[PDB]
Amino acid sequence: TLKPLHCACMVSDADCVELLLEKGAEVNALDGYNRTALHYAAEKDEACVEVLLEYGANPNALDGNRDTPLHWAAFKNNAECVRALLESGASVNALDYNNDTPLSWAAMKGNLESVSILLDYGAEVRVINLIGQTPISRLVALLVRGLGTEKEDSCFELLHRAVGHFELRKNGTMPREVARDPQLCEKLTVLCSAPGTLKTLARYAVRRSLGLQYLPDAVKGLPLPASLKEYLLLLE
Amino acid sequence: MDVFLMIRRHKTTIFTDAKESSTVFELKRIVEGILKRPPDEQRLYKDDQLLDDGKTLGECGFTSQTARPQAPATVGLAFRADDTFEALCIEPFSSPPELPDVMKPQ
Amino acid sequence: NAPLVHATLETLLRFLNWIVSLKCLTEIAGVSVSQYEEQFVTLFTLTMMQLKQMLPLNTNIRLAYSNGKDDEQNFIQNLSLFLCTFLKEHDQLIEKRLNLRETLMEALHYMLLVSEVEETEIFKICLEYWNHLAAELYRESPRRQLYLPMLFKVRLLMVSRMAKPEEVTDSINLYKNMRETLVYLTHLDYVDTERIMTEKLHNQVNGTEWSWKNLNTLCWAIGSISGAMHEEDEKRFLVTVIKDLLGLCEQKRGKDNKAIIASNIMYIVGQYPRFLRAHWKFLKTVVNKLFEFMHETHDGVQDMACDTFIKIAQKCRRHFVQVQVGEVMPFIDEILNNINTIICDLQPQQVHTFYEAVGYMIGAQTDQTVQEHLIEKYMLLPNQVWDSIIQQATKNVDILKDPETVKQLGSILKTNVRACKAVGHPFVIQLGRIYLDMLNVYKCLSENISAAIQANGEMVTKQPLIRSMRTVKRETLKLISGWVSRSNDPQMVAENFVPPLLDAVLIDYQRNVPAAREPEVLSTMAIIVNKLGGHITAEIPQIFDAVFECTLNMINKDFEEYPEHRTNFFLLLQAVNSHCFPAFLAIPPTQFKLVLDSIIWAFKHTMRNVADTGLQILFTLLQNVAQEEAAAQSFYQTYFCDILQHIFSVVTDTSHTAGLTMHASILAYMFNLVEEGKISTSLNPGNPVNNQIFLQEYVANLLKSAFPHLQDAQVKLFVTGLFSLNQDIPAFKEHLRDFLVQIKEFAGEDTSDLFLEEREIALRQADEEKHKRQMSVPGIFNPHEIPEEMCD
Amino acid sequence: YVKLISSDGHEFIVKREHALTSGTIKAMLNEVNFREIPSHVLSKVCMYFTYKVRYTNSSTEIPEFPIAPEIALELLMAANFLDC
Ligand SMILES: *[C@@H](CC(=O)OC(C)C)n1cnc(-c2cc(OC)cc(C(F)(F)F)c2)n1
Repeated sequence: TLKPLHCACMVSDADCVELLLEKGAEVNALDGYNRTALHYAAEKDEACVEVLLEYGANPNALDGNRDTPLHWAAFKNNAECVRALLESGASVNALDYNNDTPLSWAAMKGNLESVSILLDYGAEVRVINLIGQTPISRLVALLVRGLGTEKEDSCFELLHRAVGHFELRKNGTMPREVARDPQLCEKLTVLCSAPGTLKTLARYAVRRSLGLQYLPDAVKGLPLPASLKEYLLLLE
Repeated sequence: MDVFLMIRRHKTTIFTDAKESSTVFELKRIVEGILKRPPDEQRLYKDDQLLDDGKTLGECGFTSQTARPQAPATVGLAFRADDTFEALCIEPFSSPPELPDVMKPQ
Repeated sequence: NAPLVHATLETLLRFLNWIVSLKCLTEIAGVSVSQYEEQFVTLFTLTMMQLKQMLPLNTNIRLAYSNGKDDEQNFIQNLSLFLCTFLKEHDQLIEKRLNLRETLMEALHYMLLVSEVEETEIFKICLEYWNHLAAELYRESPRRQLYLPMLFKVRLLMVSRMAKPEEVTDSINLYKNMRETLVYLTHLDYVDTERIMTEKLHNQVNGTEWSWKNLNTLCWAIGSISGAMHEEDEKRFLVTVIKDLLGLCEQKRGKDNKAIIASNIMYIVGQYPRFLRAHWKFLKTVVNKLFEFMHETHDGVQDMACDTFIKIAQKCRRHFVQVQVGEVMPFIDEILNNINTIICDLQPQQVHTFYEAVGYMIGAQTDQTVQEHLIEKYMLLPNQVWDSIIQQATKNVDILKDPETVKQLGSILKTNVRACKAVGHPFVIQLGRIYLDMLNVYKCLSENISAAIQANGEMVTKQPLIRSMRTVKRETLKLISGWVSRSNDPQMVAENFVPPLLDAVLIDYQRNVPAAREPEVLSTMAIIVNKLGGHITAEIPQIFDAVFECTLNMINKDFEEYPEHRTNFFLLLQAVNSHCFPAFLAIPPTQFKLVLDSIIWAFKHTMRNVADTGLQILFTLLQNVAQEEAAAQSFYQTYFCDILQHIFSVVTDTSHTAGLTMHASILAYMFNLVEEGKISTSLNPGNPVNNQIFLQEYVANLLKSAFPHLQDAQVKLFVTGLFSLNQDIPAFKEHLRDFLVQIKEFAGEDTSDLFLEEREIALRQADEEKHKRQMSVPGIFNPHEIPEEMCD
Repeated sequence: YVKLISSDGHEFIVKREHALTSGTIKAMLNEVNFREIPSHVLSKVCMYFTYKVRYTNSSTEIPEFPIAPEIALELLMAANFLDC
């Protein structure tokens, strides 16, 4: 149900895929599962991803459910693969059939490196999928599950700084699973109640205006003090 | 319920609050409190339209939705001098600088 | 000719044991002889070379076997048998021959591919070989360098083909071998196996290979490895697996897909008690999710939820009673608060399971008053329902004839029984709360069933109402027995519970029809006497008067009528003879004679267990009677000769080889007892005579009657040797065995049955050694079977 | 009532408590003068102070602050100078 390129990426051997594409293999040919060799490369190895992209592969190749390779790279937490894809011209706001942008998946799993790399390229934290789970909502659910370590806490900090302001309450009530963790419920209530500092709002507006660019390079062109540049890049 | 305004004249601006049921007279009295110029010497202008003191603010072109704090409804103010009302001289704020190229929409 | 050649080959195969081609080679390696090393090396090389000539490794032999006829299928089967046997016996020979490393590589490559075949025989043989290899390599700590590059495929096959665990016969053995091999292999390399499970789980998430069977086998492989890794690696791996499975649950749609995923996760979390213990918040979330599940409509998910709740409660009892970090009240109090809603929509067995879990949870409350209030709240609903039933009965006794009421009472008492099993002695408060009414309802139900039997007969015992009431009485007796067995206050039990219990039970047991007598009465009396060693000594005579007289006749005639009644009666008699022997003397001598007759019958017929218990009771009785001089002389002069002759009679037949050691023991004891003059009277009441010489002549006469063909001198010397060795049990047994062997040789009969008794014990010790050997390596035994709770 | 002056000539008068939201204003604080803040940025800042006091410790949904892209940079610089 899969062509040799698919198996070569499964074994995650960059050399084999390179020598196979050197003779003119159809890189973008789809297999039985509606996957592309880029999808397999973007789940295992960055070197294979680069080799595959070297031959005009579609970094937006849609799978059976329109899960672009970036989605799988983010979900698997392959930070290097995600960077290689995005730098190569991937759609950092690509939506699958459930409107799950790659940032939504990364936050859902809670990993941090991929979330940071995405936000560096201008991922929109305010994205809402069809069901209605923002990246922050999924990360907060994960934290409530008790699996959240300091890594997940830092990822939540990054998301909260980037989003500018987030309100998890349903009308006047927090989600049930949150309500059963009194200290975390208190923290979320205090975070949500505050309107938010003017500086964070301005930073979010500037980021949105700069969106869809390698933000550090873009902000380097701005005339602000380096402190405010670091602030814009979510270093404070 | 709550209405957030912005009284302006020349280069002077005032931020305040009021209620829809409130009449123009109390807004004039606040103008007094900040500026100390008798009410009979003060006339309020909305977008180049005269306002009556007895007329309620609510029935005027102001509503809670229309006058949210993040976007208050500007109100013109003029000082009566030497037994006559001055022209509605409102000084617009300085124009923002040109948008930098990197931030320009694509 | 060809047929004669084939017949000769078959004859060689038959004779090779004591002195189809692969079969001849298969048994060659079974000699287990260290000599001829170069030969054994040579045979392997030529066989595999010819095999490769007629069957290259590149062939997909799985498909060939699938399509191959019987002739070739047997060829591959015997090939696998030979390779596995020789390697298990001679892999060490080949491996050191680095000059033939390619031979080992080809042999193991053949080994890997044959296991792909799904037929049970070939796969079982391959699994046995792989388990042996895993055990061997783990024994090093050198040798793993030879197979390490190929061990990965072994892990993939093992996880791929994992069998069904008994928590979700041939199946049990297969599962045990699978688990042992898997735990060994992970102990060899943690990183690679963790990576393999993660990759397969991702591929399940990836959309590829989503078949439910693949998910279930992967989850079984993950769960069965519980405890094989260090703590921190377990944290990381289990966190990743939980994340991925939760992601799957959202991704997949359809209750059919949802339900299967739920069972997998509940199984995984059911294992790994350590991780769930360390992460309090995750444990709370898990318990809340299970409580949500119990309202699920699909039966499998609900039952698995209750089972996993049991598993969690057993291994995390303390955490639910202590006040945890970030909490106000202990979680046990919260659970007890919301008990009404959680259990709703659970079947009665599920309710019993849930209450057993809660009881396990309440058993960690060390503080007395806290546990008092926890138990008082815990039994609030069962106790209030019971009180409602009791009040309704008080209004009118007829409410005990309602099938609904009887079923409800049975359910309540089953809940109480499970609660008592979980809690223990502190349960006395609830038992003290419902005890009086419990016995009153016992009496009423017993009277009603007696009336029904009288009006109808013994056939009505099949009616649903009658069997339900018998269930109620069985549950009452089971509850009392469990509590007393778990009790710790002999005086309190002897004072409060015993009198009403005896009043309600004993007379009814005696009076009822034989078909309507519950052996649970005998079990409970045995339990209470066994616990209260002496305090029951006052009431023993009425127990034996009411129970022993009727029960004895009910059992002796037919050996297959009431299997349980006989066992419970023998347990009762053993317990009384062990802990209240002075009671017997107070009993009228007719009852003692009846007891002796029953014991004599016990070891006469050929049932192994009954013979063993009878012999043990007789030996203990002989030991104990020696301490009561007043009746010791009478008992000797009365029964000593009778018992002694019966012991020879059963021994002479040699029908009980297992008990022959006990026979020799009791014979030596009796010979010593008579030898030292403790008898204090002549063995012949009508005339004085040397007791020892009388014994010698009596045993000679008995042996002559048993073996008339024997001569006087042989019997005389045999008894002289046997009587002398009465002071040494091993020598007595050896002399008796030698005499019996000589008798069999004279009769020309086999004596192997005598030796079976020794080798059965030998293999029992071997099995114990194997068991303890497994315990050395963590993870071979699942967490919920090891007796290690760690009080945390 | 606090009195605020922009870099260019513009007098913004806000209620005493509202101006106290800024840490820099409170530390400085009758008349507060600024050498760098342009008039439009200062009007935006006053809007922010009114919004912040109005919606502090709120329970309902919090409307988002409307910032035009062109003034976003200048507004950020002004807020950084202040302590809000
Ligand atoms: C997804 C939804 C679900 O429960 O579906 C069933 C069919 C009602 N799903 C499946 N399993 C879980 C789940 C999640 C957990 O989060 C901590 C814990 C469990 C548990 F059973 F193992 F405790 C299960 N969610």
